[PDB]
Amino acid sequence: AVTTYKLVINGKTLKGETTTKAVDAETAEKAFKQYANDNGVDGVWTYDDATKTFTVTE
Amino acid sequence: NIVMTQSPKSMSMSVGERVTLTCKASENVVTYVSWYQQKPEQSPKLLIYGASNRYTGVPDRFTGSGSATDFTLTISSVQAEDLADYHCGQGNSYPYTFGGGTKLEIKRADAAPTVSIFPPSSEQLTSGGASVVCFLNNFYPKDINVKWKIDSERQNGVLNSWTDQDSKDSTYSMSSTLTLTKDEYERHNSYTCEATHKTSTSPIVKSFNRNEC
Amino acid sequence: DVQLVESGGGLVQPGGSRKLSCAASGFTFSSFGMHWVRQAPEKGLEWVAYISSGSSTLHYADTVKGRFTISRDNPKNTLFLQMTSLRSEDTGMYYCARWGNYPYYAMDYWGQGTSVTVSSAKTTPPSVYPLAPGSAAQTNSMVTLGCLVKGYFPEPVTVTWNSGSLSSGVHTFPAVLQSDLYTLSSSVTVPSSPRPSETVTCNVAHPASSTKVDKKIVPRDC
Repeated sequence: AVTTYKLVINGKTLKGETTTKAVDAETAEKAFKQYANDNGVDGVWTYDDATKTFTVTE
Repeated sequence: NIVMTQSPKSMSMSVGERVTLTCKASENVVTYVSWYQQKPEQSPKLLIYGASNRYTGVPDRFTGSGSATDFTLTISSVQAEDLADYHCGQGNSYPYTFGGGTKLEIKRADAAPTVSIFPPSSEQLTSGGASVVCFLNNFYPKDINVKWKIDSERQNGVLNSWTDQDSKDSTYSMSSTLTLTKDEYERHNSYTCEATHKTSTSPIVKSFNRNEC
Repeated sequence: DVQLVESGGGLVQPGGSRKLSCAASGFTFSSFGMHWVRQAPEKGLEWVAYISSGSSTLHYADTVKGRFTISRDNPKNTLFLQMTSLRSEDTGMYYCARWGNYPYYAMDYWGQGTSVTVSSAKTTPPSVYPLAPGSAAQTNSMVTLGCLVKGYFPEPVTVTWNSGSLSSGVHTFPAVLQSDLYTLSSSVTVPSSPRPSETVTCNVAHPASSTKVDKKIVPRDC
């Protein structure tokens, strides 16, 4: 139980959500940016702190 | 601790034929032996309870019998429905034990495959990997050989997979996956999938020379 | 109607601890003894615990006693299993089955199962890749599209096509491991009309990382 972030992703093709447990929120998108990379997601990276969620939109 | 011993263990039967399954308790369980059916990955369903009662939705083709130590399940007419595993349990006394399961494979007419190859995804490449895939579907006999010849030369970084029999139309399917790097797949160009099956003398063969548009 | 559904599974560390649950509905929870029954990658069922209707009487399999504790909240109808020394061999598919009343002295009703994996490995979600045919008249009348679900661990992953409105010619191929990461495929073959016309979406779930992602499959249109 370290700190669980979530990535909602609405790309052109891949719409959905994944998750990760991290230290820093800053940590969270470093692996998220990687996860989006691997899946071919490229876009606008916003972020909600009350909800601990990164968004990746195309 | 009662020990439930299931035999044969595996058996293949053409449809409309009879089959018999044996359950053996280590010591008396009177009639407290039930049989469950677990169709290709589904959880188990109750099938026979007591040693001889049919449960909700089992046709009189199924018949269970047995007494203290020896139980048997008789499919009088094997069918495509019946494709599954049959586990047997005794609920006489704790610990409650199951037998090992008996797999029932449907024997049937040979059927040649449908081979499709699919080239790596733009997305796949974005990350620097290239995974080439070929789907050989709905055959019968599960014996098949896929050969991956690169330009028109062959490998080893394949990874194959096989299905359980389709339950309706008693066939199998397969998927071989060739995964090279970006800069590997790259420095190469025609990509083939070759497959002989005893329905064909002549390998079945899947194509594709990289036309990247 | 009797429906049973367990939750709480995922990856655990050897030596660890987890709590499975089972929601009973459409039947009078509390008139029945409940059971836990798990199943490994090879085997058949293995019984784990029993709890009498009122929690007064419980029974354990030798393997799991001193470590697992069965419980139940009749009031809000759910059965439970507190596991506590996870060893690699506690790795199975866990189900909750209902005992049943005479004549049925059989595992009446079964849940769907909740898988639990005990391992040191880190949880890795999957990379979903389309398998587009795109431009090669490939038919009988049928086109064959798929999805590639590579790089995950643990198991399982669940592929459905169009939130399942395509039970049509679906084929999911079991996962093979490469290096602590499984990779599995899923095909569906549709007629010619629809490949592009109609969207074909593969749904992918990976509970351990709670990934639920849809990958629209579009002609790789050159």
